[PDB]
Amino acid sequence: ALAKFHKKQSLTKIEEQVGSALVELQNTHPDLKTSLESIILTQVKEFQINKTNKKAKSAVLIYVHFQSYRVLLSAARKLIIELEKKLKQIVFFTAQRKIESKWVKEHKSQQRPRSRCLTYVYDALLDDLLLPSTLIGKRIRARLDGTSFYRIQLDQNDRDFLEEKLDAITHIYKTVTTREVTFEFKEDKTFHTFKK
RNA sequence: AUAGCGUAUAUUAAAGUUGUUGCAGUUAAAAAGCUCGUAGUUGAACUUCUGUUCAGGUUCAUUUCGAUUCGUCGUGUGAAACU
Ligand SMILES: [Mg+2]
Ligand SMILES: [Mg+2]
Repeated sequence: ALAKFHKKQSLTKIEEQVGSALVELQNTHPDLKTSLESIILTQVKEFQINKTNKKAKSAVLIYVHFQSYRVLLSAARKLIIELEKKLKQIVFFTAQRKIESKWVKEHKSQQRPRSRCLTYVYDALLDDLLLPSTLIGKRIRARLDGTSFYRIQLDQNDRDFLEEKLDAITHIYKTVTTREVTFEFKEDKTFHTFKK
C-alpha cells in the first residue's frame, strides 16, 4: 500500500495501517471503487487527545493529495464512516497545502497566489476538520488581555456526527494552527416567504 | 510713563477680521439656474494572523529586601512595551 502514498519510500506504523485500510476498502466496497482509485495520500499524522474526561482518545489526520480532493469531498461521509470502523480511532481528512512566505519572494515573475497563504490555508484546514458538515457562521472574539478567540456556529442536524469530534478538532487546530476554537450548534435559519 | 515722553506714517500682535492648524456662506457678505465632463484633488475589503521558549536591557509597581544619605545604587519578585 505504498501505492496510496506519493513518496512510497517510507511509511510509519500509522501510515502502514491507513494504507492497508484503503486497500481493504478498495477491495470490499464497489461503492468506493472509483473514489479510492483516485485518492493518493501525502502524509498521515497521529494525535493524542487527553481531556478532563480521563479519556485518552487517539485521532488520525490523513492528508489527501490535492488532485484527489474533489473526489474525497464527494466520498467524505461513506469514507470517514468506514475508516472509523477499520481502526478504533476517529479520522479526519485535509488537502496537502503549501504556504508561500510573505517577504521571501523566490522568483521575480511569480506572484504568490492567495490560495496559499498562512491564513487562507489554516482556515481551509478548519473547513476540512468539519468535513462532512459546514460552518453556518464564524466569529472572532477579542478578550481583554489581547488573546484572540474563535467560535463557530454549526448546523443542528449534524450534531450526531460532530459531537465527540469537537475536542479532537480543537486539539488538532490548537496544534497546527495555533488557534483557540469554540463551537455552537444553532438551527440553520432559512428566511422563507412560505404561502400557507 | 520717566532722562526721556508726545505726534505722523509702513509694518507685528491684537485677527478664529485670510482660517493648514482655524473662520464664515437659510435670514447678517456670501452654494453658480441646471446636468455631462478632461486636467486637479479623492479613493472599499483580503496575504506570516499566531503560540511557545531563551536572553538582553528599559520602563512600571511595590505588604521584596537591602546599601548607604539627604538620595542614588544594588536586589528581588512579578507586571508590561519592547529589542
Ligand atoms: Mg436682505
Ligand atoms: Mg485602501
